[PDB]
Amino acid sequence: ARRRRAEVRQLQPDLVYGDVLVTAFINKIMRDGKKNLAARIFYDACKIIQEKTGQEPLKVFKQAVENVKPRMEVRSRRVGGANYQVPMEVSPRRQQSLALRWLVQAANQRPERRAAVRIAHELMDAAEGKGGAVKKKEDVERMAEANRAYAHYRW
Amino acid sequence: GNKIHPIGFRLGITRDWESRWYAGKKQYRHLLLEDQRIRGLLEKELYSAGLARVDIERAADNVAVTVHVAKPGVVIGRGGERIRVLREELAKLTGKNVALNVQEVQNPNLSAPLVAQRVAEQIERRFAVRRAIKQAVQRVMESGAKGAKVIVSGRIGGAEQARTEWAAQGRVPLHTLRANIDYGFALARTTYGVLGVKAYIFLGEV
Amino acid sequence: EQYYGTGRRKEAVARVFLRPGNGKVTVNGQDFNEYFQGLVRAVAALEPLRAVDALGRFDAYITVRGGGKSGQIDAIKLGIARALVQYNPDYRAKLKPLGFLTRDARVVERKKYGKHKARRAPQYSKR
Amino acid sequence: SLKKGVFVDDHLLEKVLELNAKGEKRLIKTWSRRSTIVPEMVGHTIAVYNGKQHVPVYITENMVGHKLGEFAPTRTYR
Amino acid sequence: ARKALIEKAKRTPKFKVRAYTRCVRCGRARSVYRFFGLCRICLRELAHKGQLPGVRKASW
Amino acid sequence: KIRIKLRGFDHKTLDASAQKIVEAARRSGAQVSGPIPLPTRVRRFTVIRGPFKHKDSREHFELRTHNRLVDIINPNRKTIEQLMTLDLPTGVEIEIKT
Amino acid sequence: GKGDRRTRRGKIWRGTYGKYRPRK
RNA sequence: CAGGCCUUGACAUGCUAGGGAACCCGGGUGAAAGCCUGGGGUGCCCCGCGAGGGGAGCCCUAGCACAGGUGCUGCAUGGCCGUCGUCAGCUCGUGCCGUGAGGUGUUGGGUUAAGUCCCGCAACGAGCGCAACCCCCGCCGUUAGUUGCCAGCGGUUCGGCCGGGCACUCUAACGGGACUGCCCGCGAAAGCGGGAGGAAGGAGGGGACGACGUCUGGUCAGCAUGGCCCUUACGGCCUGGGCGACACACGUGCUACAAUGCCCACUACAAAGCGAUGCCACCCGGCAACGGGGAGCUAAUCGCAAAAAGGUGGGCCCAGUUCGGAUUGGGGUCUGCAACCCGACCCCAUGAAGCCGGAAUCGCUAGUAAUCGCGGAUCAGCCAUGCCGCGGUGAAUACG
RNA sequence: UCGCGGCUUAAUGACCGCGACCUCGCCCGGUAGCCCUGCCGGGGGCUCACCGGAAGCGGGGACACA
Ligand SMILES: [Mg+2]
Ligand SMILES: [Mg+2]
Ligand SMILES: [Mg+2]
Ligand SMILES: [Mg+2]
Ligand SMILES: [Mg+2]
Ligand SMILES: [Mg+2]
Ligand SMILES: [Mg+2]
Ligand SMILES: [Mg+2]
Ligand SMILES: [Mg+2]
Ligand SMILES: [Mg+2]
Ligand SMILES: [Mg+2]
Ligand SMILES: [Mg+2]
Ligand SMILES: [Mg+2]
Ligand SMILES: [Mg+2]
Ligand SMILES: [Mg+2]
Ligand SMILES: [Mg+2]
Ligand SMILES: [Mg+2]
Ligand SMILES: [Mg+2]
Ligand SMILES: [Mg+2]
Ligand SMILES: [Mg+2]
Ligand SMILES: [Mg+2]
Ligand SMILES: [Mg+2]
Ligand SMILES: [Mg+2]
Ligand SMILES: [Mg+2]
Ligand SMILES: [Mg+2]
Ligand SMILES: [Mg+2]
Ligand SMILES: [Mg+2]
Ligand SMILES: [Mg+2]
Ligand SMILES: [Mg+2]
Ligand SMILES: [Mg+2]
Ligand SMILES: [Mg+2]
Ligand SMILES: [Zn+2]
Repeated sequence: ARRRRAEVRQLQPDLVYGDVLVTAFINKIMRDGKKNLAARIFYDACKIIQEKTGQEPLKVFKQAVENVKPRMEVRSRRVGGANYQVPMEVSPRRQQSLALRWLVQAANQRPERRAAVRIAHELMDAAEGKGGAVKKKEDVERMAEANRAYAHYRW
Repeated sequence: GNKIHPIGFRLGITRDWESRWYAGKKQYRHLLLEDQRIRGLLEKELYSAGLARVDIERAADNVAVTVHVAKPGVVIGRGGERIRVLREELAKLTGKNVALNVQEVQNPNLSAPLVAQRVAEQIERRFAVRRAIKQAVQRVMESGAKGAKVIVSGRIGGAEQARTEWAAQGRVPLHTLRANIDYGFALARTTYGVLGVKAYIFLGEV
Repeated sequence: EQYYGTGRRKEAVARVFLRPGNGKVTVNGQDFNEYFQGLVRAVAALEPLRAVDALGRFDAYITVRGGGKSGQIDAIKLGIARALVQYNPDYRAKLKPLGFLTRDARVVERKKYGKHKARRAPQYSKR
Repeated sequence: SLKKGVFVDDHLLEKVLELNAKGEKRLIKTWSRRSTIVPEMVGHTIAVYNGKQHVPVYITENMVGHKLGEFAPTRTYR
Repeated sequence: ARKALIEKAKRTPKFKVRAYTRCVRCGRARSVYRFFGLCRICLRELAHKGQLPGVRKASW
Repeated sequence: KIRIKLRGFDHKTLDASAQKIVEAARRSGAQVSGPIPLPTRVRRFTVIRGPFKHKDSREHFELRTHNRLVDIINPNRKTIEQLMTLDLPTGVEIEIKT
Repeated sequence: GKGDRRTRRGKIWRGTYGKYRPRK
């Protein structure tokens, strides 16, 4: 949008947890209008969580989102001559989107073959610190903060 | 690629269908054939009387062919015999009881299908074109109407480049549904081509 | 007797009849979770009664109709609320922090010529 | 397709049955390509019509359950 | 070739597959409607004039 | 019992042709059911608007057959007197059937 | 998928009926 | 396009005129058209028990004007439309200024979707635009109930099927409702930021709507039409072919490349529709397409009809595979006189390319994208994956 | 509806003053259809839709159920 503020679509609260992070994760899992299969995948994923680790069905996921949550992310700005790749800090209302989208991409590329166990082995390794999603976070926080030299463009 | 037809834009509201009858899929095409052929008889052969519209109805085998004429003196006849022969003509192409009700207009300049025909008669009578336009709008305003606009399309004045001339006095609110802008269109079939006279007459609103 | 309510959403309609009843609900001569059998968002329909916190008093016979499953579920989500509002002054001012009485008339919007799904324009040559 | 008909013509059938009268000539100029090769009535070369001219297909027993229009190919560049 | 074909649409003493319907006011052989019998162009210029009962500009 | 069925196009003449009939069969004897407006039948059809090369951005029209029925419940000769004789629609097909 | 003519969804896409998509 | 043919002709008449006058039945040649050809032979105008004769529709022959042209020209045109663009503009009357073209109004700051409005102003107003009046979709009400629901004793083919009946959902008319309406903050005012109530918010969401005109835009091939050209052919009829060809290139889509996936079974859940020479329920037969009976429907009453995705629990197990379904062979069913060029399906073989795609590029800001089916149109069948609609599930993001 | 003067106008207006009038009856005459005991032909009903002759016309411009 260009004119107005373009306020965000208010989500739903989830059913079994009553949380708002989990519904955005349902949405990022959801492929081609299939939410009844996507949230099904997530609840099988927390079932695999309760099977493997003696933790809450939500705590490992929320801590995975926090431990994949970026702060400094790099955005391109053409400033004449060579388009610089300026770092900037991120609003948490975009950090949540970047975090959940990275979780879904790394979980779908993750070399397990079944739906909810990919997310299981991804949320375990992201809450630990050794997953593909937190690898991508460290990748972008090493693109920025080493690309800090052009940070004087706040735009 | 603009300006949709201001009868059919109104048509649901503020304006009647000019032919109103009914039947389903069985006899709609078959009614429409005779409903077009009656008009092809009339509009070709009643033009001297200057017919505006042919309101065609049928409840059950009672074809009301009520026409709207400025001067019924050559669509009725002296005491009435052209009406008789025209009803025996209307019996020839549909066998039904073709009750032909000629009905005169209340001012023959507030009716756009006859103002546009009058401009077409002027063009085919080789008159001055924009003089005819700025005269026809002025005759409409002296008859008394809220606003007029006579668009006359190309090949105008015997030329080769084909510009479109037009003139207005008053307001012609086309985009307003409640406006009741009557609309008339008439070809002009002179030597230098087809001059397409249009005329909008903004009657009383609402 | 009947704590009746209407309900409709997305061309899925609902006639809810809240009973004075112990603990269950039903739908259209079928069981509730044998109508909505195995939807992860099935029990998002009953979310009025779990938030007017009056769930431990009401049965709900329901004739729900039309649309699809999760459209009928939101029809019920409106229906329970608009039903128990009706015999009540103070089960009313609860849903404005919940949204639970608004038809939410986001309907499947009308397909436009040239496009395919009322917004999806065709692909573009530009060449 | 077409299990309820012999789908042969009222003039090609007459001509091949009249030309099978104890053995006869060979010229039969047809225009109707649609008719089949008349089964158990093979042998006489038929001049089928792809449009430009009449191609004289000599019909054989390996081509019996086909149509006559297969043997008037209608285009160049095979 | 259209004054031939607007009468070839009338006459059929041959096979009954060749009874393609042709338009009534004009002589168009495409988009002729199994309703009215006008083609799409004659349908548009009669529905806008108002010579078809019941027809109306649609918006649903 | 018996129904009379009113098809047609303009509802503004159809309701003034049907509520008249409800009033007439009321005035001509015993009671009769009101106008039951069973759903209209919309024949839609689309038209490429320009004559030649305008396939996108076309127009489409609709054709709304308005059906309305009235259930005559006690058909006396007094009812058929002011009903079957006094038939006045204007463009409305009335048909009387069991 | 759907261009196949010998399955359930491949027959429901073509619309017709068969051994793979029967009539009740 | 090829070939067979017909000539005032498929046609619109109108004239001179021996003839037949309304018209039916074939035979032969033939691919058909066409051409050649034989048997029945007209109420009426009529004077008629008369011979009959003038002579009225229609029809064939010899001619005539002419018909005909999908022949050319959309820079000769109408009509209609796409387009800039649903963009916020384009002007005029009068006054002023300027020798004049032309300003001014329409600038300025504010403001919105907007030339929308207000405050200042040589401007004061007005016209087409915008907005609104129209319709759908939203909520509520009145009327109305051969759709609809158990509230009712209660039958019970034990079924919305009825017996009781319309409560509702609905249907489609008529109404109401939303207007900054309220209140606060800012503001010169317009209005903006927020709140409350409401179903809804600040154009509630979508339609239809598209100004002065441009592109000498497109269409003489939808029609109408000026002009020129063909008039035993550029017209007309038919048979057959082509419009489908293919070395390649492009555009738009469809399916794919899979395990969130695929296959089989079973059970749900829509709106929009459309049907008397049609839709075909329900049987029987055939694995099946379909075939033979035949119910109902003149259709909120019967039918297409299955909904699909979903869900259920069984398979597959990361495999060019139970992914894929292109191809080719075979067996067939329907339509149609006719499926070979070239139809659709059915079945059985076949199982390829393709393992997410170069440089580039497109679509989308809410029921939208995405995915899923359904209907309709034209229509015998159908090229449909297209188009036009309908709903099911239903996102992410918009910092700027 | 048409002549002649003008209103009104640009030809021409819509409008006035007379005139060629008209049709409808108040003025007259005939024809012809039914409502029926099913099939026609002989008495009433009067309807001029149809048409000829009309003193002024009451009127409007060229029309019509019982
Ligand atoms: Mg550089
Ligand atoms: Mg966000
Ligand atoms: Mg000349
Ligand atoms: Mg959709
Ligand atoms: Mg066809
Ligand atoms: Mg497969
Ligand atoms: Mg079933
Ligand atoms: Mg001759
Ligand atoms: Mg030229
Ligand atoms: Mg043009
Ligand atoms: Mg100006
Ligand atoms: Mg001066
Ligand atoms: Mg304005
Ligand atoms: Mg709104
Ligand atoms: Mg050009
Ligand atoms: Mg021309
Ligand atoms: Mg051309
Ligand atoms: Mg034409
Ligand atoms: Mg030809
Ligand atoms: Mg083609
Ligand atoms: Mg594609
Ligand atoms: Mg599949
Ligand atoms: Mg249909
Ligand atoms: Mg059968
Ligand atoms: Mg129906
Ligand atoms: Mg229905
Ligand atoms: Mg095959
Ligand atoms: Mg790709
Ligand atoms: Mg690149
Ligand atoms: Mg469809
Ligand atoms: Mg096609
Ligand atoms: Zn047409």
